Parts: sequence; structure tokens; C-alpha cells
Amino acid sequence: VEAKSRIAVVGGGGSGSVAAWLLARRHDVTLFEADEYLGGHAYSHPVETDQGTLHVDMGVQHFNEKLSPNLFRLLTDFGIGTYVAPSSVHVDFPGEQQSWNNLDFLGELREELHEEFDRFHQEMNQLPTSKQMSIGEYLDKHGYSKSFKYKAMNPILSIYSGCHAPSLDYNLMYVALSFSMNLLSFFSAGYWRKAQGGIHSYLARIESDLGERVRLNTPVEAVVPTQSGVTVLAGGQEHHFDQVVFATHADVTLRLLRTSDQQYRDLLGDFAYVPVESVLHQDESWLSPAGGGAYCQFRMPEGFELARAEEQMGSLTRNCNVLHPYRKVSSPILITFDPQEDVDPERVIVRREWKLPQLRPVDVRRKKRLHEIQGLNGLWFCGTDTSVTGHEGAIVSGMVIADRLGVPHPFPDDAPAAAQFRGIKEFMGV
Amino acid sequence: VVEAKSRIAVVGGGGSGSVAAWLLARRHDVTLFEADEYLGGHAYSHPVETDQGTLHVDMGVQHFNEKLSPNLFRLLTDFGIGTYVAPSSVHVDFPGEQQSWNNLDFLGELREELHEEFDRFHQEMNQLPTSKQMSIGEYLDKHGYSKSFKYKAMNPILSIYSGCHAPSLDYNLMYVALSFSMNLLSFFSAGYWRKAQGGIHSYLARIESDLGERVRLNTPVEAVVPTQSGVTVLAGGQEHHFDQVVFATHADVTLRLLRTSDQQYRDLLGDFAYVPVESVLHQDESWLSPAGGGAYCQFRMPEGFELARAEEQMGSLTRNCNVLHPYRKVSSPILITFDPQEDVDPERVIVRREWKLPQLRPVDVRRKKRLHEIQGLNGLWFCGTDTSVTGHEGAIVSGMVIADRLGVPHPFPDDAPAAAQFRGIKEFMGV
Ligand SMILES: Cc1cc2nc3c(=O)[nH]c(=O)nc-3n(C[C@H](O)[C@H](O)[C@H](O)COP(=O)(O)OP(=O)(O)OC[C@H]3O[C@@H](n4cnc5c(N)ncnc54)[C@H](O)[C@@H]3O)c2cc1C
Ligand SMILES: Cc1cc2nc3c(=O)[nH]c(=O)nc-3n(C[C@H](O)[C@H](O)[C@H](O)COP(=O)(O)OP(=O)(O)OC[C@H]3O[C@@H](n4cnc5c(N)ncnc54)[C@H](O)[C@@H]3O)c2cc1C
Ligand SMILES: CC(=O)O[C@@H](CC[C@H](C)CC[C@H](O)CC[C@H](C)CCNC(=O)[C@H](C)O)C[C@H]1O[C@H](O)[C@@H](C)C(=O)[C@@H]1C
Ligand SMILES: CC(=O)O[C@@H](CC[C@H](C)CC[C@H](O)CC[C@H](C)CCNC(=O)[C@H](C)O)C[C@H]1O[C@H](O)[C@@H](C)C(=O)[C@@H]1C
Ligand SMILES: [Ca+2]
Repeated sequence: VEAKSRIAVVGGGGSGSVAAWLLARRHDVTLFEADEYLGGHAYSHPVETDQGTLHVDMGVQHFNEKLSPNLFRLLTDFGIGTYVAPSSVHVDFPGEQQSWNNLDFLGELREELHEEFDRFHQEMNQLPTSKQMSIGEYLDKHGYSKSFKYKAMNPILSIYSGCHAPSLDYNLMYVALSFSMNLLSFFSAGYWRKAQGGIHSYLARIESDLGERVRLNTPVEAVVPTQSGVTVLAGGQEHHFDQVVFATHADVTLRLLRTSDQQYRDLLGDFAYVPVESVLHQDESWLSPAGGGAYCQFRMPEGFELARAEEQMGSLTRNCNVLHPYRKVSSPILITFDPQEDVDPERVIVRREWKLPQLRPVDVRRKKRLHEIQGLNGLWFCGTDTSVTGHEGAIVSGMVIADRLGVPHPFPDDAPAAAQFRGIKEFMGV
Repeated sequence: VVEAKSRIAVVGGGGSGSVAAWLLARRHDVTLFEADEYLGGHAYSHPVETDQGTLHVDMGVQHFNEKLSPNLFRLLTDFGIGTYVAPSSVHVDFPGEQQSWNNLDFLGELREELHEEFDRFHQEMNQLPTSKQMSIGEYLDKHGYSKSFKYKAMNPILSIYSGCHAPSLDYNLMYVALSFSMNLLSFFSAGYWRKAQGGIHSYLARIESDLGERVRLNTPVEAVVPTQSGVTVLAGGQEHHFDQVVFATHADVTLRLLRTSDQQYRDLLGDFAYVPVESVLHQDESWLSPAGGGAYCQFRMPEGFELARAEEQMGSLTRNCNVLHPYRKVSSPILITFDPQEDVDPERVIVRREWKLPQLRPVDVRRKKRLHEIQGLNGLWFCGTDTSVTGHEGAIVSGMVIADRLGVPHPFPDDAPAAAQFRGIKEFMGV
């Protein structure tokens, strides 16, 4: 792929935006984004409160310097601060005092499951130094109770996966690492950061630097390789490019792409997802009377039956008032994910509906296999479905494509950023 | 060349000695001399009589974890000794009204005063090991940190390790950076630490049993003299004769006991620096902080604190053992205060222990490493905390390194992190 080629980036989430941003240094880049902003799952909604206007992260919220070095470095270079936002967690179930949390040892569930929490930490710490099973399999295989599976493991895993997810089917190392890196924990609040004035700040900066190259509100309808180059059909027009980089979800990538080949069907067809509803609201009734200063608060509703555990599901609520920059703020600012009961519509600021990728061992395998179509027909692929999960994974896949199309990894000097890049470059087959 | 079935003495029955003896006894005729009336040294568990039974309360060595202490952890596992999590929740109180911070919530005037610096500090410690042979103190000065942060946050939280008498701010930076990046110490969460079931003594009791009458308690070695034939040890008004001698005593003890014509021995063992610690096991509930609720570790600085005189002044750390899981049904207060400044109500004191700890300044580390040039000369060997990395894993693995060197290989080769720790500590000592 020679210099100054005409290149399209389809999808303006984190992966696409970063990929575009880097590519624009060497190539004539156009970036198509379906919705009216840049960031995708990274969205920050303004809330005006008696102490000012605050941008509240509704999808992507959390990362840290160790897990997310490239994103972290990027935030730093753009002069965006961060702050610690510890993952304190409270779980409530139907009965009297049927709770645990990871700040104190109070609650009946904690009492019921403490020995298992204790064992679990040890075993997760011992794993990465020795197992292509799911967390669920592991738990069954190693003597853990069903109460532990569905009253502790599955709710704490909802911090990542949404309360609709079959999180217990997700890959074991994902969970083991989360516990050994103090991201999820039954004994302490996990070490996580947020970005100053919302996650969108970095994306706003990218949007500015890209200028007129960014086509918002322009959903690509299809993408067709030809003998000369690749044609993109978007917004009642046809545009002509030398290369096309996909930064869309596989099921979108597959619908849009229209080729004679059926390996494309073989690879992109079987990706599975999970719906998530993020409801930004001020209805203080969703806070737990027990769950005091806990950032993350899970409630399972009346009617929970352990026998029917796989069908039933709770809601996770985040108390943003516990964040340090919100500590002077007088209005409640809450986000409930996947609420089962409806939220008082007089108190709802806004909803967003999104989907997240399943992370079963098979899905990981499926992601990796996308290397055999990478570069064929002047097509490239980045996004969460090509990488490790989380935002670092998303955006670094963008960087991997840009490196592959000439524009090298911009932080070679940063040892952990570089290693993450090398690792993700190895994960994708690029 | 140390051939099989040689007569070998281990001088000192702390963790290092006991483990070293235990392994050596598989190949050699071992005797282990310990000065005091039990095996373990700083590892001491005192019985306390309570409404739930008899509890063994750790007074010195208390905490470790599977990641930091793989060999110790495996040993407990093989002996069938359980562990439990004992999160390091921390509350700091200073003289004023509400002059506190803690690592469970964001309450307190000191939290308000210092939040920005705690936040920055975590980042910077996480970024360090991926890039610096200075002290934590130097680092803090060099990187713009306030004196309030140095003496009201860093020095108190470092007292969890060093004792409230220590010049902790002069200790090595990587020691601190690692502690923060491994979630051992933290300003935002409770650190991940474990305790052993029925006290730390459990493993040592098991070692004592397996060694049998090879263990001489209450038998302080008076001196150790190499000769042409072997080495003579003078203890308990008698002389015993050995082919080799392994020291598991502190350098200043090792030096007093040892007597040779050589003055490199003086050069190496002479300049080791220590810190006193008083551990007071008691039931005076007045030492608990009215603010500091369910916090395991509670630091108090007394009235009279002057930031300008910060280097002379010092607080006391109190541990609320009633917050530990196995003590949750217990109705009597069980507290340990370390280095109390005010006196503890002697009607409520169960027992005191006075101990000393090694200083961990960059120079002290250098000093430890240099002990390789005397290792094996005159049929003498050296293990213990003064030869190794700090903490119990370091102590006991130094014992294992000597045993490996005297034939008995590292007993946990198939545990990858245990083996790597062994290799690392073998490299640290020059053995
Ligand atoms: C509720 C929620 C919370 C999350 N929280 C976190 C968190 O705290 N931390 C974290 O690390 N990760 C989080 N994630 C993961 C998140 O998916 C990644 O961090 C990252 O944002 C994924 O980026 P992406 O660019 O790969 O996909 P997306 O962010 O979905 O963006 C892809 C873009 O493609 C666009 N698109 C779709 N069809 C078309 C078309 N025809 N034409 C043009 N564009 C199209 C979409 O409109 C979208 O903007 C969260 C996800 C969700 C749903
Ligand atoms: C208060 C305190 C708390 C601590 N807490 C922890 C903790 O929580 N976690 C952790 O990992 N580490 C901790 N340590 C560190 C501790 O030093 C090591 O874990 C380890 O126990 C030191 O082992 P050692 O055998 O090298 O020294 P010691 O355990 O001190 O052993 C030295 C032994 O030599 C003996 N001795 C002295 N003179 C003679 C003589 N003439 N003849 C024979 N024997 C003699 C002593 O009686 C003693 O038994 C703590 C130390 C102290 C003081
Ligand atoms: C090697 C490395 O550094 O990356 C690891 C990935 C660990 C993830 C980055 C941890 C989770 C993400 O950071 C972010 C999840 C985020 C916090 C979602 C938040 N969601 C919500 O708030 C709502 C409730 O849904 C490796 C794992 O990545 C794969 O995706 C995973 C399936 C694995 O098996 C790998 C071991
Ligand atoms: C290789 C490895 O993992 O070990 C690291 C050191 C990590 C320490 C051993 C971590 C803490 C100790 O294990 C535990 C100290 C213990 C909790 C003392 C408790 N004391 C008390 O309770 C009272 C108040 O005195 C490396 C450091 O070891 C060196 O000793 C240190 C001086 C260093 O510079 C190295 C970086
Ligand atoms: Ca009860």
C-alpha cells in the first residue's frame, strides 16, 4: 500500500476515529460515521446541575494506566487529566439483608459466601502461572456453589458485560486476569480511572484535527471491491477509494460488505452480541438503602429463583455522586443499566441502546481467525470484534491497521504502550 | 565441595533458619540452635483466651500473599495450613478536628488537602517499573510533592511495614513503587494480604515436629570458631563439632558470635543498621479511632505535631484484630499497637515483644548483596533477612538457597512463580 492513497474509514467509534487520525498523516482519509458524533460506545452526555455543566460517561467510562497505556498516553498528550474512580460494589438480593459488598464484611450473602470469595481470589491469582474453558465451567469443575455463580460472580461480571449477558459463558482468563489485576474484587475496590470532563474530550480533539474529512450522519450503505479500487455507497452518492478500513461491528461489517466470496460469510457470520440499555436519570429510588457509598450497585428483583437463574436478571446502577469531581454536586446523577422495572420518566435525562460482543472462548477464537481476510481486496478491519475487549483494545486495533498502512505506532518510547501494541498486533493477524 | 551426610549446624531458629534446617535434614545430620523458647523469631503467635476459645495472635510476622510469597504459600499448602484474606484498610488521624484520611471512603480534611497528590502518586508508581536508585524520600522531593504528603500520608502508610520508629522515607524507591503497583499499599483501596490459619506459628510448629530433637530451644550459641578439622560451636556450656555452619541470625549477632582472625568479616557485617519495634498486644479499646471505624490499620499522631519538626516526631500504629474474619464472633478487644508513644494501660496489656528490623535504604541493599564474598569460606554459610529481600518470603527462600547450595534442591520446581522467586533470590545473594 503506497503513500497518499485514498482511504475510507467506515465507523467513527474509538477504533475508527483513532485509525482515521493516524492514517490522515500519510493518506487522503475520509471517515464515515452513522450517528451525529464521534465515539460510538464512548459517549458523554451534558448534565446541567446547580454547581455547573458536567459531561457524564454513559457507555465507556473506565480504564487505567496499566491496562490501557496507549489510551492513557493519548489522553496525556492531549492534556486530558484522569482521576481514580474505585470500583466499589454492592449486591442486593430479595431477602432481608441479602447483600455483600467489597468495602466491608457486612451482609448475609457475604457471610454465606465468604469462604468461596476467599478461595476464588487465590485460585485466580494462581491461574496465569501454570485451561480454555469458560468461567462457568471452571466454577462447576472446582466445587463452587450455584449461589456463588449467580449471586456473586454473575453480578460482579455485569460491571463489564451488562446485566443481560451470559457472563458465566465468557472466557476464564478474562475473569482471572481481572481479579489478579485488582479490576474486579470481592475484598477491595478495583483500581480504575475516569477521564476529566468525560471520555469524549479526546474524541472532540480528534474531530477537530480531522476537520472536513469527518462525515457525520453518513451511514455507509455498502462497500464493493472492484478491479480499480473499492467503492463505498453512502448518503446517496458513490465514492472511490484505494483501500477501506472497517471499524464497525462484524454483523454490520458483513451486511455492508458485498462480495462474491463466502469465506467472508464463514468469518463474520457467527459473531454474537448482547443488548445494553444505559439510562441516565435522577430517580434516587434506585440507590440501595444498604449500599451506601458504593459506586456500582446491583439489585436482583423479587422473584429470584436459583433454579431459573439463567433466565432471570437484575439491574446495575452507578452512583456518580460518589465520584470525586461530583462531590460538591447537589442533584442526583445516576445511570442504571438494563433496568427491569421502568424508571420514572419524569426523572430520566436520556437513554442509549447499544450492543456488546460476547466473549466466550469460541468468540475469542472467532476474532483471531479474521486475519485470513485482512488486506484481501483492499479491505482492512479494526474495532472491538478484532481485538481484546475494552477501549484500549479497540483503539489499539486502529493503530495496528494504521501501522500496517505506513503510519507507525505513535508511542514507541513508552514500553508498556509498545508492548500492548505488539500484543494486539499479534492477536489480530496483521 | 560439601559432600553428603556432613554434620551441619544452623545458628538461629527464625523463619530462615528453620526452613534451612528442615531442608538440610533431608541430606545431612542437622542441629538447629535457637536462643529463645520457640521457633519463628519475628514469626510469633501469642495465645489469647477469649469467649470463642484460644486464639493465636500474630505479633510480628502477620501478612503475606500468594503472588508475593509463593514459596511460603506453597509450604503452608503442603502442610495443610489454610489462609484467609486480611485487607489492608488504613485510617490516619492527626491532631486537629477531622484531620484524617483513609482508603475506604473519601472522608476527612487531610483527604481533602491531599487527594490530588494521592491520585498522582498512584499513577507515577504504576509507571515506574516500566522505564531510579534513589529513596522514596528523594523521589518525592524531586517530583514536586508536598511535605504534608511526605509526613501525613507516605510515612504513616509506610509504617505498616517498617515500624513507626523507622526512617521509612530513606528506604528504597522500588520497594515502595512495587508495593503500590501490586495493591499491597494504597490510598484508594484496601491492599490484598493474607494471614495463616491459627497464626503464622502453625508452619513452624510443623517444622519443629519434623525436626524432633535436632532442635535445641533455649540454647543461645555463645560463639562459632572455624578450625582445620571443621567448625566448633559453643552453646549451653558445651562444645559441639560440625563440618559446616549456617548462620540464620542477624548480621550484628552473626558478627559477635563469629570469631576469626579475618577483618573482611568486620568490613561486611559491621555497618548493618536496624530499627527498634515494640509490639504491644492489648485490650485497651481507647487506642481505636472514633472516626476510623472498620479500619484494620489505624495510625495516630499525638498532639504536638509540628510539620517543621517532622523528622523527630512519630506516631503509633494500632491494628484492630476484631476486624479479621476468624475474630468476628469474639467479644473481647484484641489489639496490637506498634511503637506506642503514650503508655498503654498496663492492666489491659496481654504481652510485649521487642524486636529489631533491618533498614532498607539503597546503601543497605548494596551491603546485603556484598555478603556473597564471604559465603562458603571457612565452612560458614549465611541466610536470614540481612542476606535477602525483605519480608518472610525473602527470609525463608534464603534458607532454601543455602540448602540447594548444600545439595538439597529447591523443593518446589514445578511451581513456576515459586521457582522464579528462588532463582531471583539465589541471584540476589551471590550463591
Ligand atoms: C454501555 C457500554 C459501556 C462500556 N463501557 C466501557 C468501559 O467503561 N471501559 C471500556 O474499556 N470499554 C467499555 N465498553 C466497550 C466499548 O465497546 C469499547 O471501549 C469501544 O468504544 C468500542 O469501540 P468500537 O469503535 O470498536 O465500536 P463502537 O464504539 O460501537 O463504534 C463503532 C461505530 O460504528 C458506527 N456504525 C455502525 N453502522 C455504521 C454504518 N453503516 N456506517 C458508519 N458507521 C456505522 C456506529 O454508529 C459506531 O459509532 C463499553 C461498551 C458499552 C456498550
Ligand atoms: C514487628 C515485625 C513485624 C513483621 N511483620 C512481617 C509481615 O507481616 N510480613 C512479612 O513478610 N515479614 C514481616 N517481618 C519481617 C521478618 O523479619 C521476616 O519475615 C522474618 O521473620 C525474618 O526472619 P529471619 O529468620 O531472617 O530473622 P528472625 O525471624 O528475626 O530470626 C532470628 C532468630 O535468631 C535467633 N538468635 C538470636 N541470637 C541467637 C544465638 N546466639 N543463637 C541462636 N539463635 C539466635 C533469634 O532468637 C531469632 O529466633 C516483620 C518483622 C518485625 C520485627
Ligand atoms: C492482555 C490484555 O491486556 O488484555 C486483556 C483484556 C482485559 C480487559 C481489557 C478488561 C475489561 C475492559 O477493560 C473494559 C470492560 C469495561 C469496564 C466495560 C464496562 N461496561 C459497563 O459499565 C456496562 C455495565 O456494561 C486480555 C483478555 O482480552 C480478551 O477480550 C478476553 C476475552 C481474554 O480472554 C483475554 C485474556
Ligand atoms: C522481588 C520481590 O517481589 O520483592 C520486592 C520487595 C517486596 C516486599 C517483600 C513487600 C513487603 C514485605 O513482604 C512485607 C513487610 C511486612 C508486611 C512488615 C510488617 N511490619 C509490621 O507489621 C510492623 C508495623 O513493623 C523487591 C524489593 O525487595 C527489597 O527488599 C527492597 C528493599 C527492594 O528494593 C526491592 C525492590
Ligand atoms: Ca447472622
